[PDB]
Amino acid sequence: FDIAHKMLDGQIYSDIGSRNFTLNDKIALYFDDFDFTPLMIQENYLSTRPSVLKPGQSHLEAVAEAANCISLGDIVEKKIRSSEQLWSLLPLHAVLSSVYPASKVAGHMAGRINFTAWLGQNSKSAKYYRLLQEIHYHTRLGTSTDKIGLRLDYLPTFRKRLLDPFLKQGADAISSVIEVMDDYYLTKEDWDSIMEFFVGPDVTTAIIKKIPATVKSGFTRKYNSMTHPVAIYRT
Amino acid sequence: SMLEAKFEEASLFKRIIDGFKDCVQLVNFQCKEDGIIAQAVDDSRVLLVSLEIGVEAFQEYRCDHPVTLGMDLTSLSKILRCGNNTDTLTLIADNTPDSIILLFEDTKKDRIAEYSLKLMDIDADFLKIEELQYDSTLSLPSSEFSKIVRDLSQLSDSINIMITKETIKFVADGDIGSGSVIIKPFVDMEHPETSIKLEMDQPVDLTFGAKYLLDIIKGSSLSDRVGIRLSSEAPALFQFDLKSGFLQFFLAPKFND
Amino acid sequence: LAQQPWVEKYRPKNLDEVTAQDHAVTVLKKTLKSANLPHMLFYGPPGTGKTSTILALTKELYGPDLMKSRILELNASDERGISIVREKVKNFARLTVSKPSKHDLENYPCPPYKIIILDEADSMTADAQSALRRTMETYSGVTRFCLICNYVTRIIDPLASRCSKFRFKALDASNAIDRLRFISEQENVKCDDGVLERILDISAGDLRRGITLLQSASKGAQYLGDGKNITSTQVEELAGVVPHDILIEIVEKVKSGDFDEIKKYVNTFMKSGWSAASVVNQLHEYYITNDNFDTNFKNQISWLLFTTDSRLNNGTNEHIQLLNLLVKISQL
Amino acid sequence: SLWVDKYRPKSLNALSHNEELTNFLKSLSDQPRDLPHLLLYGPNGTGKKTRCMALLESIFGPGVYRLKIDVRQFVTASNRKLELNVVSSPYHLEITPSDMGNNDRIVIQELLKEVAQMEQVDFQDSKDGLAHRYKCVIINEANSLTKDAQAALRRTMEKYSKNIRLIMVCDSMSPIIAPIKSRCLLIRCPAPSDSEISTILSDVVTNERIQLETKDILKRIAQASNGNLRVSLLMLESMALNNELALKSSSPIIKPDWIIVIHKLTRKIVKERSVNSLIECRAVLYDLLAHCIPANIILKELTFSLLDVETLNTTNKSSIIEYSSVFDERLSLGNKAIFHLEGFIAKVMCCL
Amino acid sequence: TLSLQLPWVEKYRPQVLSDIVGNKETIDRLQQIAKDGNMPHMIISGMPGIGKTTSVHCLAHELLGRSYADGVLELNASDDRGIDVVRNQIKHFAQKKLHLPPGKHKIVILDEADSMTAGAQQALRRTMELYSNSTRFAFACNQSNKIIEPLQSRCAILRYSKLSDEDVLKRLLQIIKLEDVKYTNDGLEAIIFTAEGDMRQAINNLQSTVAGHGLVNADNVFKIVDSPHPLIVKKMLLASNLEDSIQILRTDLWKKGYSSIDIVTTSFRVTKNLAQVKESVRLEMIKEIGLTHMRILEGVGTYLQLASMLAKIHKLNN
Amino acid sequence: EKRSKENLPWVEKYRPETLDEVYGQNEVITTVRKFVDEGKLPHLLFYGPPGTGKTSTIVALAREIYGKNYSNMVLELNASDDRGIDVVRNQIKDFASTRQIFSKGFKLIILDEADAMTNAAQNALRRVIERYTKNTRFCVLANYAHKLTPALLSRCTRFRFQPLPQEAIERRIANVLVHEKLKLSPNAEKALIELSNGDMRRVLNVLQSCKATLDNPDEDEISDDVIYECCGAPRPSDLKAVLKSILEDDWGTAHYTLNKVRSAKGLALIDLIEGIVKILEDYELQNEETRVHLLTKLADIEYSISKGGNDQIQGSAVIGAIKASFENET
DNA sequence: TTTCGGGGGGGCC
DNA sequence: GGCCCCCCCGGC
Ligand SMILES: Nc1ncnc2c1ncn2[C@@H]1O[C@H](COP(=O)(O)OP(=O)(O)OP(O)(O)=S)[C@@H](O)[C@H]1O
Ligand SMILES: Nc1ncnc2c1ncn2[C@@H]1O[C@H](COP(=O)(O)OP(=O)(O)OP(O)(O)=S)[C@@H](O)[C@H]1O
Ligand SMILES: Nc1ncnc2c1ncn2[C@@H]1O[C@H](COP(=O)(O)OP(=O)(O)OP(O)(O)=S)[C@@H](O)[C@H]1O
Ligand SMILES: Nc1nc2c(ncn2[C@@H]2O[C@H](COP(=O)(O)OP(=O)(O)O)[C@@H](O)[C@H]2O)c(=O)[nH]1
Ligand SMILES: [Mg+2]
Ligand SMILES: [Mg+2]
Ligand SMILES: [Mg+2]
Repeated sequence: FDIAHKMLDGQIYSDIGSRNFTLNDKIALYFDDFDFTPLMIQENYLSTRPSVLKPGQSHLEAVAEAANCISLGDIVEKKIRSSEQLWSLLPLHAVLSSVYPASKVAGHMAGRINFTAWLGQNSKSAKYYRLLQEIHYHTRLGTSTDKIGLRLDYLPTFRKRLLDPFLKQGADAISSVIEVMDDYYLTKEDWDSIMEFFVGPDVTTAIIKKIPATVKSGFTRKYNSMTHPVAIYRT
Repeated sequence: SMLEAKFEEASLFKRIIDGFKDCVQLVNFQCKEDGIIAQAVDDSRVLLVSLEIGVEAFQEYRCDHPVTLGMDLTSLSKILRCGNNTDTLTLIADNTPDSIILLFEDTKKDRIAEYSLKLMDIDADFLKIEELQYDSTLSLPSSEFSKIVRDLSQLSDSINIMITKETIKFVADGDIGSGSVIIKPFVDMEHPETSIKLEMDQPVDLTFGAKYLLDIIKGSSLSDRVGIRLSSEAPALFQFDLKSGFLQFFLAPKFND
Repeated sequence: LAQQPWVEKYRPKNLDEVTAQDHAVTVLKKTLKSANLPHMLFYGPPGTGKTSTILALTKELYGPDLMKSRILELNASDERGISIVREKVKNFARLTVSKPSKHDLENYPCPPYKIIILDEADSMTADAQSALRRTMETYSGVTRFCLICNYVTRIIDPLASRCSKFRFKALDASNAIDRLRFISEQENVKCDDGVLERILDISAGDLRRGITLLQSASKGAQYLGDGKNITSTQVEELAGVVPHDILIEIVEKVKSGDFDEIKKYVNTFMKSGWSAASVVNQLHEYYITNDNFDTNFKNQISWLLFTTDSRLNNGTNEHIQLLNLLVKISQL
Repeated sequence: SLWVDKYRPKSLNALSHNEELTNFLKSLSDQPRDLPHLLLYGPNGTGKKTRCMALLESIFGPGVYRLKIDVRQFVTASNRKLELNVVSSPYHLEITPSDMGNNDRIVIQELLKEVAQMEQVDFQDSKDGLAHRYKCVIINEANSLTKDAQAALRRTMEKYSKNIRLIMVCDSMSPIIAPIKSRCLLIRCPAPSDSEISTILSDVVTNERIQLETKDILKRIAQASNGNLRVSLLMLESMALNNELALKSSSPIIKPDWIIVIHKLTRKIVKERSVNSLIECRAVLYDLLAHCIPANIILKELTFSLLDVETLNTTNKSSIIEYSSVFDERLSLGNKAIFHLEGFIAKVMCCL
Repeated sequence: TLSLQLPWVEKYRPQVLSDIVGNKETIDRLQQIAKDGNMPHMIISGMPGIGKTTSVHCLAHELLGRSYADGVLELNASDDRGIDVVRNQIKHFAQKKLHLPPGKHKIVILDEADSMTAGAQQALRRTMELYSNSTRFAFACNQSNKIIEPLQSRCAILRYSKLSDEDVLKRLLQIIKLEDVKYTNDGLEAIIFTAEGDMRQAINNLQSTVAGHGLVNADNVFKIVDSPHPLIVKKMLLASNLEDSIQILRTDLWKKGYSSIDIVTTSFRVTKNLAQVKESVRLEMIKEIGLTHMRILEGVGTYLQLASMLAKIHKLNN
Repeated sequence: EKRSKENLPWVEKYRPETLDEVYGQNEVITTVRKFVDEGKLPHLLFYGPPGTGKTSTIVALAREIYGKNYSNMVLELNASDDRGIDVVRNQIKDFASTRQIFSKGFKLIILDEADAMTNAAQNALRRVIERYTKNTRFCVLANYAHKLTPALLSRCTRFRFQPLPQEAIERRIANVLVHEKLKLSPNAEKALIELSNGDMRRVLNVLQSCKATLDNPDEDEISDDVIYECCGAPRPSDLKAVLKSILEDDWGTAHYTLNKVRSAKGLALIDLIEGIVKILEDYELQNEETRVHLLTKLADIEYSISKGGNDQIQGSAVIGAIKASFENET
């Protein structure tokens, strides 16, 4: 947080400030925490009122230039963490990921400095990708597609076949739904995972909560009262 | 074959190799009509090992022309472990060989195990570093030397040997403290195997690394006595005599400063 | 044999079966008598006969039996880290050469050294390459190294300095027609005049691709059961070359200059599966070799095509790149 | 079972579009003993995997369709344990190494080399008990393989061709390196035409007994799929379910949620151009990426939706397509896709 | 022919604190501490070839007199200094009993303490405190930031400055007087110019001269010594025209044998610290230099790439 | 080795054995000879580009100091041997702190290719070097000076190995020709020196390939043509013709000329680009932007070529870039 | 978070 | 004593 506050300050980037706080000092400030400075800069470079705008330039144009340099720094980072271990490029990354964009949007923070949100989002993405892989390999035998094709095309129709019936015919849907699951070696956990993927106008959280408790209890009882096949043995 | 040398019991060669496998990596054998002489230098160029197995140690030994064999002691030990400790061992080689053949034969049954070890292009000379006139030459049981080395090495990583008139002193100066062991020549007619002999020309004082002495003492399992020859400006000689040959460790003393 | 692809079945068995690499095969043959083979670094584009050349050299040097005891071949499928380089390669290079038999010495030259072939060496890390520098020089009297690569820039400068360089030229209709004609004759493939030349031109330096295309055409002709000569139209169809009608339609749409029409046409075109590289190559051929355009237009289109090809070489989306290139050309 | 999978053809004679490709595959299967390595490339959802399975069924017996899933274990240099789900049949094997990301290389060095370097026991249709045939390995999403993973295939194909034959399937050939493309027979798989899609949908409807007011319905569904047959079948099933197994002239075309989200994002970008708008766009992008929506798909759909706006001029469209090309290249060379997507959106906002 | 002469760097290594040149205030403080005693825990920081190890050794020797061999425990990067070593050997040394003059204590010298791991530094914390009445610690490092904050809190900071030209000239003149070495003023000026405040390099070059050619003059020094290539890179990057920059790059760097990677790294470092150019221009130049550096790392390291980098830099600086 | 030295490659067959056989480094050789002739041997560092004679020089110096048995009196380590922190702390320390086994004298440690060593090992080497300087001397050899730590450089006396001069290369070629019974034309020698770029390894390899190329080396003379076919390099006439066509002909003529020139001998585009760059760097361009555009575009094309791509498109890009850049001349 | 390689420090044996 | 495993940096 302190690094982000200091590096997103317009004073140091002015002629006098640059004379006192030099570029070497900025690179050292980056190196103080080289694993979190780029993420903090990327997170907090859109929430400032700049004081370094060039004559005729707007805030949006400076933001775009900073984003372009952030993308270039991301490419350099990918090169550093590779099969070649090109750590000698760490200083260049310092200029491409943190220093240059801040110098382009340096000013006064317009709000509270926020912690980087990329780590939680990445963890969520990894969890959802693992769930998608589980569903894909639980339904590979009956489907002709990849995981991406399964997510983008198959899952909506599976929702129409699996969740809509419960909302229309009440408990009577259970049997039918079970059949569909049996046709694709699907389990209750897979059912929930599939229901947890949709976004936008097709979010099922509220609808699923609105389902009657008795209907869900009967569905669970029917599922646990039968014998189901297994797609993969000893997962 | 060009070279055929039979060991009655494979344990003999296994023990001889076991005496210096922990201090060198690559060995060079050079077989002649008068036995097998081998040399090995350590990675630090501080210790040299010279073995001179004679022809009297083999059931039969035949060698037409001198033959050189560069080998790695790790692979040799690995293969020798394969053979049992109750079988005859034939070393076989041909003209300018590309491999050395170890043949384990068990006369009890009709089982024959042949192992071919690929040789290495090790080109080096021996230089016969056996400086003519040393300054002091002592001989004492290997057990006492091993005990002294093991006791003193626990104090310091360096051990100093002083040879004075009728006095041999081993000194170690470590962190927790220091330790000195003094032994004077003595003879027992009842049991001469335990006697200590010293022939002295000029006083000697030489320092050595404890690791190298700890490696060297492993040869006590081959001989009941050890001969230590010391001379200033020359490496120290530690000789263990065998049934027909011997094993010599030449250890360079540390610089004084 | 009859159960093997033609590319492997017509792999040069000896150094006399290499078609258009005489500038290096000559010195390689001379080494068979001189017995002073230097460290070699083969580099060139795909399908020029580098692996075949080294394998044939090994055939002619040691023979079928002594080969396995004198050759150490490692490729990208094998782990070649710094530890592997410092242990396995070093140990093999330190060994004495295997003993030749009386037959081997009576028939084959049997040079007094072994060979280590690091195929696809461009996939090795810089540290692993540096680990080989002194190994190559110290044991040059018992071992020789052959580094085979496609991108010579990926080999560190010291290694390239230590190795004698051999460039394998691209194989075209002027220097590889004889081998393709021989393969067709042995396989009894009846083709119209200029079909083999068209195949070699489409291959663009890759004789393996040409042989595969010839095999595909032969299979099609055999399955057709008409006893008719293979034509260039079928060869182009099997090679994924865009028909000239589609190309003239594309250039006409570009000449129109309307963004929406160009976008619609590209959307329809992308549904046929044509590769963007072929489209770019054919557009370059059509534009650069046309007298209807001025010098400035060609100057700009050359750079535009170069940029598009470089971007496509990085595994980018073909639809977006093709649309961008066509729009930019239309605005020239 | 969905209609998309319940009516998939299982033989080369059951294919119903691109008859020229069917004839080419039949010619290839006529003498399969010398079949070279194959690389099938074309648009998504056209039927490439179906054609590969049909070719395998033509080469071997109908038994290629008895698939079983097994788990293979791998160990990295750091001792980390990895698992790969392999689909196998008595005649062929299937792998998707990209599932392990940068570790896919290990597969090409451990699994494939294990299959090709050893013979296989075949106690059916054989007298001695040893297979007298080559093993066919199918690599799916071959365009997703790392460059070193692809390089690991070269000598494997060039050395053990007598025992292993590879049929790779990809959507684009640009990611494939030149040596691999040179080592394979390239097969282009054109997308089905609108008439063929309409015929397939009509057959499906007749089999399922779905009432249709007019056949033009199936035409519109064909146009909305942009040549994707899988999407066409799934959309037909969804519309039939949402219209009580009866499609009328007024039945809307159902689009998936992510497309609607991307269209809303495009509308927002067009309407508002500021840094606050960019912050909300970042939020939407994070939401899209967290739900297994690939970044490249997002970029392509966003670019085309922006270019399909009836308010922008030619200059705006040219700038948008140029930025899309540049940032697609950036994505291909980068790791954090959110950075490149945000940069592209910011540039588009600036140009507009 | 097999006997070696002691280098002047070791033959004239200062043995008393009065012979250390530069950092007059700190040396005076050390001398007064030696005169009185009660040495505190200290950390001496600086850059290579300034006299940190010499200062610590001289202080310890003068403080402990004949008891140097029993009251000084010296450990450097060539010795094992892990957590176990700190927890056993150093602890035992600190707990050791030894008789010393009234105001003297045992000394634990840790040369190049920066390389020490965090665990060992943490373990040293309470050891430096429980036994401060008999043992004191003197760390010597190049980068003070590598020493953890708790350790810095317990010690006195002694940051050394680079030796000025006057001090280097004084010590060099003393050495010349002792060795009776013929010299010229320009030769000494060139030696100082190449030294860059490093006394070790100055003495080494002075020995190489005389040993190589004899009389010390600019000609011989520059015959054996090379002007620091960073200055050449700075001149290349500050040329008014592209022609001059390319001429410098070719004649002075490429034809002299300098590698492309070295040239690009030096250009990056020099551009970082060009206080006479605006920050934005420097950042653009650094972006271009980074592009060229990545290209060179990929394997394409050629004169053409460096020429293109210079052309782009001149494009920016216009 | 195996058999006589005639089975070795020329790069290894002609390796300098003494210090008077090293050419092109007169200053360094004289300085080191004077140092060894008076016992004033400091910690040496040899910084230089590939194939300049650093390893040969240090081995010759070791042979001069010790003799034929130098291999038994020095500790030589390189990138092929592990040189971690443990190695420095045990093996190097033991070697430096111990007397010679075979014969008296000081200890020499040659860390060849030290630029590959890690920072930790170099840092550990500092006090090892500084403490045993009384009886041990360290020699370091490097091609990249940025990998060496500042302290290690401070502790070493630097010697720069320049790219080999023209005169030294000619003298070595004369010796090789005399020993091999070969004849070389003056233009052949000119081409060999030009393509060598100051590396003797390239000279020896190309000369061996030229000898192999000749059908009857006994009385055949090596000409520039032999070099050009052996190396596959473009002829100067070809480069001049291509540049002339690019500069004063239309696009069709330039394309035809480039294609014909390249297909005559199967020349590579990269060599042509290097040749044209060398030719143009001697031109007197009126406008600086012309040179700027030429350099930038040709560097971009070279980088693109380094990763494959389409050869025809790359050649057309070269032609168009040259034409556009020269348009600025006016 | 994170793709090798090197070093340390502990746990089985 | 030796493997075997896990954790942690990497620019100047
Ligand atoms: N000079 C050639 N002469 C005859 N056939 C060739 C020649 N070059 C390539 N081929 C043919 O193409 C096939 C493959 O040749 P390769 O030796 O594998 O080419 P390559 O250059 O080593 O491949 P790369 O660079 O690793 S992609 C051979 O089996 C031959 O059938
Ligand atoms: N102030 C000085 N006065 C006289 N000689 C000096 C001085 N500083 C360094 N030297 C000389 O350079 C040699 C080495 O000095 P050192 O004390 O080793 O430098 P250092 O700063 O401790 O090295 P580092 O920081 O571990 S790289 C000394 O033996 C002296 O001969
Ligand atoms: N000055 C030279 N005089 C004669 N031959 C040389 C000279 N320099 C290099 N060579 C020749 O090139 C071969 C290799 O020389 P090296 O000593 O290995 O060069 P190097 O600079 O040490 O290589 P690097 O920097 O580790 S890539 C020698 O066998 C010589 O035949
Ligand atoms: N009736 C019919 N359906 C096909 C045909 N080819 C593909 N399909 C259908 O289209 C769906 C998608 O095909 P698929 O091979 O998985 O697409 P791809 O792998 O992305 O190329 C499949 O579920 C098939 O049912 C065909 O020739 N005839
Ligand atoms: Mg190959
Ligand atoms: Mg110091
Ligand atoms: Mg060298």
